[PDB]
Amino acid sequence: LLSILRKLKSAPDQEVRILLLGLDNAGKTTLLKQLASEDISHITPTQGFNIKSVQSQGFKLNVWDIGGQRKIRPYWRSYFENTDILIYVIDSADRKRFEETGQELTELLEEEKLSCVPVLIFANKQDLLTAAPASEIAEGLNLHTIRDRVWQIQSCSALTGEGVQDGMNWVCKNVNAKKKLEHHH
Amino acid sequence: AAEEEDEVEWVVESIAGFLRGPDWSIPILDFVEQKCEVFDDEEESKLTYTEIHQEYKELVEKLLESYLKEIGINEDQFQEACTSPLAKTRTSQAILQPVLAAEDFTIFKAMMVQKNIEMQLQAIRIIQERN
Ligand SMILES: Nc1nc2c(ncn2[C@@H]2O[C@H](COP(=O)(O)OP(=O)(O)NP(=O)(O)O)[C@@H](O)[C@H]2O)c(=O)[nH]1
Ligand SMILES: [Mg+2]
Repeated sequence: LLSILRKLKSAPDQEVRILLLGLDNAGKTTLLKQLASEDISHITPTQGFNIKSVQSQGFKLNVWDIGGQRKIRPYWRSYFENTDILIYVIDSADRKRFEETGQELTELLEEEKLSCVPVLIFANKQDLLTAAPASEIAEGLNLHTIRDRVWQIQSCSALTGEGVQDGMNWVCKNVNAKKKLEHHH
Repeated sequence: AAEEEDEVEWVVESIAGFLRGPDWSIPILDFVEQKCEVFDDEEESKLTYTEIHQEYKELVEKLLESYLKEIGINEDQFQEACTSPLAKTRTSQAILQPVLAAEDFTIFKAMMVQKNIEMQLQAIRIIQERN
């Protein structure tokens, strides 16, 4: 059986699978590359997905950055299984798409294959003078109503890097949150 | 317990033998050759890679299941063998590669990208020679 095979890994307990989701243009690939200390200046729309592994605070974070275009979103569920942490990225300055992203987030958090998964919401592009505050986005999403999981909202700018690590610090304290909750269940 | 761990050691060596042999290795190689064509040596992955990884997972589960059943090794024994440090030291990185590739997509992708590089090169050498 396939799940037994993880026992043949070098250090399988140090490995964290992170799913990075959000609308097209939200700044996901830009965030991913910042995390991996890579150049962010030649980034184009993602037609499939990227993976980058980042060593941080005693863990190997395997980060799956899936393309956000609408035509790609039906494939999102191909990536739900064996997710340890969900990071959801919002363009804080694209108010016209708040409803669209609110609806994607709501659907993700009702998804059976993401049950018990901790969610970090990155309120991105805070460098922009047009950016709504995280407090506003939290309210607008009704994040306080989130049940059956831990969650966090973090103001950030993938472009400048500001606020990014603070979000990742929360992620690292919650590497076992999903399996601790599903053991409770 | 000591005798019980010797039996685990047998199970580890049996698994190692299987992973070295043609019953495992040849269906894996056929799959890799037949499906590697769309794997480009590029950072960004295509959505189809995932669909193909899923078939790979199915093949691996099928091969392992047949093995475990023809030989008569139950799942619990299989798990305690894969959990034993003997599993790492009695197998090699090369033998483990297509096994790890079942759970580790990054390993699967590098394996397919490498086979496509090789087969494209061979296709190029042939074109080179026919003139
Ligand atoms: N000002 C500003 N621009 C940003 C920030 N993060 C990303 N961007 C810009 O927003 C655009 C989209 O970025 P990108 O990372 O490609 O978004 P994406 O979520 O990966 N898109 P897709 O899902 O289609 O692949 C790029 O021009 C990028 O430079 C940020 O924090 N501030
Ligand atoms: Mg992208």
